[PDB]
Amino acid sequence: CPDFGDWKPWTDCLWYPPQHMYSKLSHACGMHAHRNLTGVMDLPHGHKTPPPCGHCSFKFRCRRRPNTEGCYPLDGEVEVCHDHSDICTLPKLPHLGCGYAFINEKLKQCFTRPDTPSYVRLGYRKMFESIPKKHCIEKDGMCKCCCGDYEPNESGTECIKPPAHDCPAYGPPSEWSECLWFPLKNIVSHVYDHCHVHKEPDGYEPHSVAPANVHIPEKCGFCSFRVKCMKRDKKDGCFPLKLGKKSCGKDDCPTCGDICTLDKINGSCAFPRVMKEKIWDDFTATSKEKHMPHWKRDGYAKMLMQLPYSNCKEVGDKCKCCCHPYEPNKDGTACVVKEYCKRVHEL
Ligand SMILES: *[C@@H]1O[C@H](CO)[C@@H](O)[C@H](O)[C@H]1NC(C)=O
Ligand SMILES: *[C@@H]1O[C@H](CO)[C@@H](O)[C@H](O)[C@H]1NC(C)=O
Ligand SMILES: [Ca+2]
Repeated sequence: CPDFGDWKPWTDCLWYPPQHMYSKLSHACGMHAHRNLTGVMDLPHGHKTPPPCGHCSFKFRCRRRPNTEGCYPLDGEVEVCHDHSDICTLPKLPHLGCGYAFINEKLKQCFTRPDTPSYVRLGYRKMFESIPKKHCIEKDGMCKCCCGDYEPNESGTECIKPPAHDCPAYGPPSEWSECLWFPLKNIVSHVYDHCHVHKEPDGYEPHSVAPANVHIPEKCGFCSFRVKCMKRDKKDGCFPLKLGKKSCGKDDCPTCGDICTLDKINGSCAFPRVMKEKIWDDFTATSKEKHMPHWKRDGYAKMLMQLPYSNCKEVGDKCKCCCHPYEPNKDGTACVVKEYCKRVHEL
């Protein structure tokens, strides 16, 4: 590939809300901010965004080259603004609790489509990973958060810099798995097998919150997905397994890209969301029962974010469903990419 044209000017120290930070990042690369991220990962209704805090604010700069096959067009650099060092105080998120470290998976999954080119996926991954990583603890019904090399002290009153965790090196990534499908226990078993890991006796495992014998149709809705594993040895402060996902479509199995048709439950198509809420409520409660430190909670939660997340339209007597980053089209006949996930040229 050709080398980048290098650097446009550094931004000011950047901050939230997400739409505003995305706008400044996009302008920094010399591009219009065409996505509307409002409502995708905002704070719960009624909560003001606090001022720059936690070593979480940062400057950004960008460089550009032509978008060629195999040559991602953009390249970024991040410099943390450590002047804004007071600990962040944030509300608990519905179902996720102090989930600020892994909510970004919703946006990363925009580039997990079967038709996302590998070089595109890797280019956006580099961007996402450069954002300062959040480390949160819960104190008296609120979240106390610091980013990057800083973590909350035990009392959640200050951001401190622990000794470097010096995590062991990852081994080679696996290949993609085959397309995985429900029931959930089969998905879980396949992850253990594909990633060559164990159910730690103290560990967490999601259990089906589905009724006794609900009908599971053939793979559909871009809901079936492949996984790719990167694994490192255990070490305190270091979660050992990182998972990537890639949805399956019509070139992966013949029904995989067709909309899902399900029966209604209790006269509605809400049951997928209800089940998702239950799984997260149970995980969040388990993370506290088992006294999980933030790095371990976050590691499990990032994997749990990879489960299929459905949106359904009720059409006649049936539910027509697709999984993120897809949603049903207007008449419930096909699956389409959510607008804020579309590639820039598809917008
Ligand atoms: C952006 O999305 C939010 C929520 O979906 C909506 O309330 C808002 O009006 C949208 N803005 C534009 C300019 O489309
Ligand atoms: C259906 O309704 C019953 C009682 O109203 C409730 O217990 C159940 O969780 C609902 N959904 C399913 C899938 O059973
Ligand atoms: Ca393929």
